[PDB]
Amino acid sequence: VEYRNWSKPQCQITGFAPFSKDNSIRLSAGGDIWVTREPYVSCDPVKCYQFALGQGTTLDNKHSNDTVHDRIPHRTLLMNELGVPFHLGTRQVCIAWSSSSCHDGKAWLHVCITGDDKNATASFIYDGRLVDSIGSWSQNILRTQESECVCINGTCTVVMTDGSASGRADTRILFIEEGKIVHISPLAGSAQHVEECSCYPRYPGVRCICRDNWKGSNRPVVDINMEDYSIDSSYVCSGLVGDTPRNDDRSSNSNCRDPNNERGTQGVKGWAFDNGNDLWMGRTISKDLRSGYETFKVIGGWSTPNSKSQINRQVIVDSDNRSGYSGIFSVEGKSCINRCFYVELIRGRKQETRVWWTSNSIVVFCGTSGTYGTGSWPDGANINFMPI
Ligand SMILES: *[C@@H]1O[C@H](CO)[C@@H](O[C@@H]2O[C@H](CO)[C@@H](O[C@@H]3O[C@H](CO[C@H]4O[C@H](CO)[C@@H](O)[C@H](O)[C@@H]4O)[C@@H](O)[C@H](O[C@H]4O[C@H](CO)[C@@H](O)[C@H](O)[C@@H]4O)[C@@H]3O)[C@H](O)[C@H]2NC(C)=O)[C@H](O)[C@H]1NC(C)=O
Ligand SMILES: CC(=O)N[C@H]1[C@H]([C@H](O)[C@H](O)CO)O[C@@H](P(=O)(O)O)C[C@@H]1O
Ligand SMILES: *[C@@H]1O[C@H](CO)[C@@H](O)[C@H](O)[C@H]1NC(C)=O
Ligand SMILES: *[C@@H]1O[C@H](CO)[C@@H](O)[C@H](O)[C@H]1NC(C)=O
Ligand SMILES: *[C@@H]1O[C@H](CO)[C@@H](O)[C@H](O)[C@H]1NC(C)=O
Ligand SMILES: [Ca+2]
Repeated sequence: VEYRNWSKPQCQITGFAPFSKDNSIRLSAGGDIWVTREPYVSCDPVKCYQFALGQGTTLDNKHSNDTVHDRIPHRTLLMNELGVPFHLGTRQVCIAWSSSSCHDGKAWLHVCITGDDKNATASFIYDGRLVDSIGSWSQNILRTQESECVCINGTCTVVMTDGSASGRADTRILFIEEGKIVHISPLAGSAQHVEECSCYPRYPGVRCICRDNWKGSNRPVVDINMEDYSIDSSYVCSGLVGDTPRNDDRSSNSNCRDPNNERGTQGVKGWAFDNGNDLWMGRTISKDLRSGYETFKVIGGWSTPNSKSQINRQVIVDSDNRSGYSGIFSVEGKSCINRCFYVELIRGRKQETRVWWTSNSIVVFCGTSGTYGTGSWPDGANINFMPI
């Protein structure tokens, strides 16, 4: 078994085609299904798995009540083959209320974080064994990607951050080999805030589109040099803009260099990826809430500041249904490396007050160079049938 080096062109894509859906919440009304949030997907070189951070309880369980909280000692990282729902036979891989996993070609890496907010700890579990750990460096909630990491030639990269949510913070990029931290680089370039990065290979580098929870509704970009460990950061050029809350396609901007300061506070994990000068991206259909989800191509949205020439749009979830986080994952084809994405469909507490829990389902698409149609694929549950 050789290490993944991901050195193949990026497949030319025309849009994305449906790929998987787990119908988690619908099943929960008549089955024992894990309560989860912040899910994601990653594939080794043979099959794809679906991860999620559970809430140490099933839905039809009094313990689900008040699962709106993001960090309790009972959250663990669940892992199943893509498509099999989180039922009782699912393996809890580690203790973690924030995580990230990737396969380097020979084994899985799982960075798991738990602990007190002011003094959390992250364990780096590789190939089944705990190989290394690190502690909070800014005593204020050590957090990471919430999506897949990436490895080239045996070296994996995971961007992490400790600090303020809506304030300056400390973002570093750990370089890990076989579970062992072999280098740590600090964020450089012009990105103000970096959280929940959605990274992907780009031989010989890795590129990420993250979340700015402080001053920007445009998304930050983090470029990682696997060779010398140098970092660089910017914001995506597109004037279309992918964070939530955001401005309005009409009155929204991005200069490629700084937080646009337009409805900058708060956000949502998301993705985007480059294609020559164009950019592929997705985002909630609403600008205020996490409702609906669409994807499209912004002609010259990677290279030219403020571009808004959109085309090839697809609605994944209609504007009347809930969505949530979302991220990207790469799969190696025979001749090129393709890009896919999943989208979390949060249901429950916060927006929906009939029930007392909070959970999610998922729907996942992959790029295609072929043809495709139209549709919409939401969570699907009826809050009125649900327990609680
Ligand atoms: C964030 O998380 C880290 C890692 O857990 C915490 O650091 C550890 O803190 C504990 C508690 O202080 C350390 O364990 C204790 O070590 C003491 C000795 O260290 C001092 O004294 C020696 C004397 O030779 C010096 O060499 C050394 O430099 C220190 O000055 C022990 O005395 C402690 O035992 C006593 O206290 C405990 C309660 O604290 C009692 O219950 C015991 O009965 C006993 O009386 C204890 O063993 C530990 O070593 C630290 N880690 C490391 C790597 O050093 C942080 O405290 C935490 N931060 C926050 C904000 O929560
Ligand atoms: C480690 C951690 O707490 N992650 C949480 C993250 C942070 O709150 C923001 O990243 C602020 O920095 O966001 C929430 P969200 O529902 O969007 O509010 C879900 C995550 O559990
Ligand atoms: C990438 O890996 C394959 C085998 O895994 C090898 O044939 C190819 O030459 C490698 N390319 C680089 C740039 O390492
Ligand atoms: C859920 O918890 C709250 C307080 O923790 C309580 O008031 C409420 O009645 C609970 N409801 C159910 C249905 O468990
Ligand atoms: C991966 O390995 C090949 C073969 O050893 C090497 O030439 C290539 O540059 C490596 N790539 C990176 C990004 O280290
Ligand atoms: Ca923001």
